[PDB]
Amino acid sequence: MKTVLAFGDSLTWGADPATGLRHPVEHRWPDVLEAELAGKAKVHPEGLGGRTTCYDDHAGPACRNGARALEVALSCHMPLDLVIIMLGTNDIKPVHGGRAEAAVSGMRRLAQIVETFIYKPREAVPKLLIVAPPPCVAGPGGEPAGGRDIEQSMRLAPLYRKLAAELGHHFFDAGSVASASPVDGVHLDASATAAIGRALAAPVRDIL
Amino acid sequence: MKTVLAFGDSLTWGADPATGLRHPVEHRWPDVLEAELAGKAKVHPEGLGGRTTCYDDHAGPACRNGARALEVALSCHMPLDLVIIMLGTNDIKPVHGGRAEAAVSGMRRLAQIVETFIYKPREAVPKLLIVAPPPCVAGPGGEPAGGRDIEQSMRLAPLYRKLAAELGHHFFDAGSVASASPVDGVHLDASATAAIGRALAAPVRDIL
Amino acid sequence: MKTVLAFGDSLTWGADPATGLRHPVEHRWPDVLEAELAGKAKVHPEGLGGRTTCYDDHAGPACRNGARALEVALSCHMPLDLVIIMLGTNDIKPVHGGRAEAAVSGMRRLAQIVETFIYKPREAVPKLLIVAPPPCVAGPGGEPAGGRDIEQSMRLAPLYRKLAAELGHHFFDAGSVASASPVDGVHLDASATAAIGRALAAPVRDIL
Amino acid sequence: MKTVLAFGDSLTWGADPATGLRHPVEHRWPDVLEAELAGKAKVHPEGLGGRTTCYDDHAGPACRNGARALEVALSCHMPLDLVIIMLGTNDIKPVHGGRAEAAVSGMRRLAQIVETFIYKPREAVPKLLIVAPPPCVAGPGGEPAGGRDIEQSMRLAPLYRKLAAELGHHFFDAGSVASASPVDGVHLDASATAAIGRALAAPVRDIL
Amino acid sequence: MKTVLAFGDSLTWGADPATGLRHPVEHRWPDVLEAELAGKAKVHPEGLGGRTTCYDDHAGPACRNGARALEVALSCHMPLDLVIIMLGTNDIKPVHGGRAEAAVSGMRRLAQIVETFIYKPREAVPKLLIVAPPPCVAGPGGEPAGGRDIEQSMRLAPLYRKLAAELGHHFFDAGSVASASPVDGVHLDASATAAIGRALAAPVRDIL
Amino acid sequence: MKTVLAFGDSLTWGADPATGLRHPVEHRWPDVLEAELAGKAKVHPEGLGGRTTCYDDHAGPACRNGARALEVALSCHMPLDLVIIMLGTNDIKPVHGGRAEAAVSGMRRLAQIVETFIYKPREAVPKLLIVAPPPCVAGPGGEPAGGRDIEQSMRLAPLYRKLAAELGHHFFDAGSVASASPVDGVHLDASATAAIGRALAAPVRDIL
Ligand SMILES: [Cl-]
Ligand SMILES: [Cl-]
Ligand SMILES: [Cl-]
Ligand SMILES: [Cl-]
Ligand SMILES: [Cl-]
Ligand SMILES: [Cl-]
Ligand SMILES: [Cl-]
Ligand SMILES: [Cl-]
Ligand SMILES: [Cl-]
Ligand SMILES: [Cl-]
Ligand SMILES: [Cl-]
Ligand SMILES: [Cl-]
Ligand SMILES: [Cl-]
Ligand SMILES: [Cl-]
Ligand SMILES: [Cl-]
Ligand SMILES: [Cl-]
Ligand SMILES: [Cl-]
Ligand SMILES: [Cl-]
Ligand SMILES: [Cl-]
Ligand SMILES: [Cl-]
Ligand SMILES: [Cl-]
Ligand SMILES: [Cl-]
Ligand SMILES: [Cl-]
Ligand SMILES: [Cl-]
Ligand SMILES: [Cl-]
Ligand SMILES: [Cl-]
Ligand SMILES: [Cl-]
Ligand SMILES: [Cl-]
Ligand SMILES: [Cl-]
Ligand SMILES: [Cl-]
Ligand SMILES: [Cl-]
Ligand SMILES: [Cl-]
Ligand SMILES: [Cl-]
Ligand SMILES: [Cl-]
Ligand SMILES: [Cl-]
Ligand SMILES: [Cl-]
Ligand SMILES: [Cl-]
Ligand SMILES: [Cl-]
Ligand SMILES: [Cl-]
Ligand SMILES: [Cl-]
Ligand SMILES: [Cl-]
Ligand SMILES: [Cl-]
Ligand SMILES: [Cl-]
Ligand SMILES: [Cl-]
Ligand SMILES: [Zn+2]
Ligand SMILES: [Zn+2]
Repeated sequence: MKTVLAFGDSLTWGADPATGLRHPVEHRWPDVLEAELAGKAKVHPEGLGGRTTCYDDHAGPACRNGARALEVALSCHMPLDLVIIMLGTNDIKPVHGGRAEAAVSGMRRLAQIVETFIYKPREAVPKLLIVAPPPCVAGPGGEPAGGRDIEQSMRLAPLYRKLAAELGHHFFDAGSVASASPVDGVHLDASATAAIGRALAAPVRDIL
Repeated sequence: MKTVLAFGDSLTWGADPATGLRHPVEHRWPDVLEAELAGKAKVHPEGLGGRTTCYDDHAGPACRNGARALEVALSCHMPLDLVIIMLGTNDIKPVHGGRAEAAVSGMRRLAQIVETFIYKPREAVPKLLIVAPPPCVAGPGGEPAGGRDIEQSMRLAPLYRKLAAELGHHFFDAGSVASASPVDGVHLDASATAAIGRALAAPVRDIL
Repeated sequence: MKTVLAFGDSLTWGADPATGLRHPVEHRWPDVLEAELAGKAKVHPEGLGGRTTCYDDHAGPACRNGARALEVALSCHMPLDLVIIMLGTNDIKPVHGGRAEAAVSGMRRLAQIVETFIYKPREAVPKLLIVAPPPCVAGPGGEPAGGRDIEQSMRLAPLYRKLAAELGHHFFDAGSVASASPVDGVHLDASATAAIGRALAAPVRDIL
Repeated sequence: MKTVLAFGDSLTWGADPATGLRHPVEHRWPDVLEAELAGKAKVHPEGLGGRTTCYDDHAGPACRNGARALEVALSCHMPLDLVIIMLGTNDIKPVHGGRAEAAVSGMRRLAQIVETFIYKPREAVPKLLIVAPPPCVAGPGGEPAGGRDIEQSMRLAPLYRKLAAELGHHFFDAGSVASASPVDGVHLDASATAAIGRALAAPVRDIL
Repeated sequence: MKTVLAFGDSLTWGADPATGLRHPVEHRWPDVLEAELAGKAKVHPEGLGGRTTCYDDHAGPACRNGARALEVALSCHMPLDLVIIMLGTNDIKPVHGGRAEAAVSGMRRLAQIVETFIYKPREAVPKLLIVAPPPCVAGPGGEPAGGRDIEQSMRLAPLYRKLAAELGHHFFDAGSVASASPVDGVHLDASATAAIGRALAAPVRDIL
Repeated sequence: MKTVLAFGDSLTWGADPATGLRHPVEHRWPDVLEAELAGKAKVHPEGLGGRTTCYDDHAGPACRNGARALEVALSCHMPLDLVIIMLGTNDIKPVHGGRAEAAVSGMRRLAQIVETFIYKPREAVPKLLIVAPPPCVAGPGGEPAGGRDIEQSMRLAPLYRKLAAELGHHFFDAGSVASASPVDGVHLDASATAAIGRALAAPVRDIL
């Protein structure tokens, strides 16, 4: 069996837009992806609410710096055949600059980490699939939750695409199959979450 | 005798908008609060210039992360009957996002820290009073010192009020009794600082 | 299905004593434990080489502080029914003091973290099983690898037992079913590793 | 009126040897010192259980690095006439080397911090009194709690005295006043604690 | 012979605007400055791509916090006759607030660090030259690389000049010598870089 | 012209065992090495008092973690043909374990960092020379300064030699040409320091 790290934020954890509680496992994208691959791959879910690509954020009960946690994830789960990273939604929070630039820079740093990590064995370098999260939409007040800007979130797909092409990795736009909930303008309902896991099965087969 | 922690930033330290030097003790809000309580409470002042709710900031001579310092203050001064926190003014600096969202997320974290800290004895869980600082005002340039946004500072009161209600803690708006000085748009003169100490006496007495 | 976090160091990752490469998944204690529970529970493996209970160690490619990583693990995998922690082998390295005291202190800190974490939902507080790792034995040179002391490693079982009794959690001594390899005096061969996963099924059933 | 910072660990917080609960205020050394000074001085207590001179220690609920917390305490309480530091008891724990060298090196760093801090106003440089804590004694089992070495704890007085003379600051040996409790070999009962505050009045009065 | 520390970011390292590769040594400003000083001084280059004044930034392969690295550079190269700091270009990135206030606050902190550092010998306090980097210009797409704001970059000169006068140090506007390259709006070509080193000789000669 | 990084601690800075002040430039090993190479190499000295291989140590005025600083040195001075590292003397302080194991684990990490760093251009991967510092000697008390163990310092050469051979890098034992001074048991006098610079010329020439 191939092994896959599914690395992300609360969209990967599976936060309900209304309650903030976790979606049933049957609807979480990493579990869905694994079920879709039907015994080919084992998917290790590592979705942390508030996680950024590479920016400290102490507003939660656990460390939100994606790069530090990615290193731990790589060590815990190596050897890995594929790493999938869906991040950027928190990098466009005002505290982290409010713009897509910080998300693409951080994603480039995570790619370099995956590429150059000291794996056991050294030859076990995983492939990488960079996933753009679905863009934000108008929340109830007319804007997305957390002061995020819609137009900046919409820049993540083309910037991540261009980054993946530069670095020689794969890209998928989760916004092409799923939309943010209008309950908060940011998070995904169960249906949209499961549609991401289903949609990722195809590229994950091309890659593996 | 009740014990109270007064945890804040230079508004709590008592920074003179003019000199940047410290207000005399008689005009600092923690001391004024203690004097107004006429011997019923001991108030421990912990006001640090530049302190944020939960964001690292290395531009001063001392750690500005409110969450880390709060844990230290809770341990040094426990058992505490009440924690009063007045923070947010630095969270709206441009480097921390320039917006109120970061402040309220950080205040939620500080509230969680107060609730769940490992106290000696464990049952000594303090009550919590969340205080919105007075908003910034048009400074001598037409803008508050440090690039802070007046509009964003004015969102702290309503967002903190909702937060306090959600978590079942207490709220007071210091802007209801005091305004920032036009000298720099941010800090409080001696009578505005004393005004907060006096106004906090009523709710603190009710809470204790 | 119940959910279980399996939190540890390279003994939990499954390092081969000779090569340092990972044991086949069939022999890793978290996978074995899950297979033994036969659909009752899902076990999330989080075994990181070099991990300590609560001590920084920058000698590896990823963060080794168990407490910081435990917080991330709890957020990624909550709601959890049970956390199992097998740590201490690295806490008795000379750099961390060379003695069992540091391991028991750190384990107490991890227990407090599990108890008091801000879970979604708040009511989802997991049970805890504290696992003492098998003691070190004479490596090739007459002593265990890494300057570890045999007699100190042998203190982990009784100290962890007493800690678990104090805190009202469960305890298992992995040394009662598995022995360190003489190849390095510290790590576990595949057989000893799998015997730990098999042996844990019983207490894990009593607990769940 | 003069202001004094009383910076230490659980000996300064006032941990009861038997229970770990805080001594009553009238038996804590900072409070006793203030009462003896009879209105010459206000003393700000900053005693944190587990605090080291300058060493990270994550086994507690709050940061134990004395240097980082000292910077915070200076900023919160400046302008200060005098800083009193009683630390070293935790630096001789095995995790921090088990020896007195680390305590004296750390005290040097703390003295440097007090000397060179960016005070408001810049010329308000406090005087410094370096205090050797009372040496450990045999606890119930025959040695002090926490793996501490009696012989090493007895070196702090001579080493701190030489350090104080070298840097041109003041020294006081709290061990020449009171002794550690045999209840755990490390902490101070309420009358030993009060004795230290009383004995401190005279030299503090002279320094001020 | 005098010694000089040249502390900066990729403008000091010498990043070519088109390729990102290092300019040849004879076109790097520190080397050019040393050649012009004609044996009066040795200049130690410490230019790190991405370096901010005092802000953590984890998007690169090395620490970008200027304050922490400045302490290291002072210790490595002390005793120093003069410190030259050219920073600010990264502090105006959106992730760090997008504005000049953070650069000037950070420069103040760096100046404080140089003034108050524990030098060997203690009296070897270096002089300080604060350098405003050349302002950003429109890149190919119409604005500078990295989301930087031209208007904000133009504030560094007046703000640094006022800061330098306030603290009693020297100021030099590198922007009054050379301009950012329109290849990316931010970095300096080899002849602009050399021009800054040449222009620095005269004031450095006078300061020394 | 080749470029060489000379990365170390106060032995590399050139600490006078007597005064603690810096050796004249003519007697520092990096400068002596550069002079011996008679214009064929540029040697960048980066020696920091108290530096460890990879362990935080807050007892000085600057960060002592060798790994973090190495990343900074690699970025500031790349492209580099060769990195020379002489570290270990501080890793054997009691606070870091008092033993050679920590030093060799940290040297492995530093070697990994040199190998895998994101260089500009990526193909500019330096060669590596690992240098064992001269062992500690009986100081004026009969023991080396700082509680260091002579026996443990003597293990650095054989452990580093094996490490270098395993990783396919170069090794030199500075103890083969120099001894620590009996003045403090730890530091090197001016002729011992120069002796290392001269002896390193042969292998450095062969490596380049
Ligand atoms: Cl950050
Ligand atoms: Cl974080
Ligand atoms: Cl795994
Ligand atoms: Cl935000
Ligand atoms: Cl790939
Ligand atoms: Cl595109
Ligand atoms: Cl494809
Ligand atoms: Cl006050
Ligand atoms: Cl932060
Ligand atoms: Cl901070
Ligand atoms: Cl108190
Ligand atoms: Cl409350
Ligand atoms: Cl206004
Ligand atoms: Cl630690
Ligand atoms: Cl760590
Ligand atoms: Cl999970
Ligand atoms: Cl070790
Ligand atoms: Cl339990
Ligand atoms: Cl027992
Ligand atoms: Cl049982
Ligand atoms: Cl007290
Ligand atoms: Cl430390
Ligand atoms: Cl700490
Ligand atoms: Cl105060
Ligand atoms: Cl310990
Ligand atoms: Cl030490
Ligand atoms: Cl010392
Ligand atoms: Cl003094
Ligand atoms: Cl005085
Ligand atoms: Cl240069
Ligand atoms: Cl920061
Ligand atoms: Cl950084
Ligand atoms: Cl130098
Ligand atoms: Cl940015
Ligand atoms: Cl700012
Ligand atoms: Cl400023
Ligand atoms: Cl100057
Ligand atoms: Cl000069
Ligand atoms: Cl040199
Ligand atoms: Cl460390
Ligand atoms: Cl450090
Ligand atoms: Cl260079
Ligand atoms: Cl090599
Ligand atoms: Cl000897
Ligand atoms: Zn493909
Ligand atoms: Zn049971």
